[PDB]
Amino acid sequence: SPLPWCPHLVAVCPIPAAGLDVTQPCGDCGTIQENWVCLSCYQVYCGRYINGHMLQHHGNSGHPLVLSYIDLSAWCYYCQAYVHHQALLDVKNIAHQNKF
Ligand SMILES: COc1nc2ccccc2nc1CCC(=O)O
Ligand SMILES: [Zn+2]
Ligand SMILES: [Zn+2]
Ligand SMILES: [Zn+2]
Repeated sequence: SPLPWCPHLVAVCPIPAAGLDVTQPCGDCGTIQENWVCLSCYQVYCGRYINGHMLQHHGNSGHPLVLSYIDLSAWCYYCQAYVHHQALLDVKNIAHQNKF
């Protein structure tokens, strides 16, 4: 199971009123594959198995927590773990409505 809390949930920012687009491509390479959205600034970048742009974004922003547009899991780069908590329910559900 994921961690039930982490000390970076404080950095999760309010969801844009535009909502989320789970088909949004990577902001850097344009791939449609394995994208994640950053839960601090809501930019979308690809996962480590494509071109690793979300990991790069973490490195040059320090933003902690990212949501997968594949399965709606949330990863913390600092804790190196999946996290789930009530603070993540609204953004997961917006993503779920857009995806399914
Ligand atoms: C299981 O998810 C990850 N494990 C990682 C391990 C080491 C380094 C980065 C990692 N990033 C993710 C998920 C987000 C991503 O793919 O960028
Ligand atoms: Zn990319
Ligand atoms: Zn960010
Ligand atoms: Zn964390």
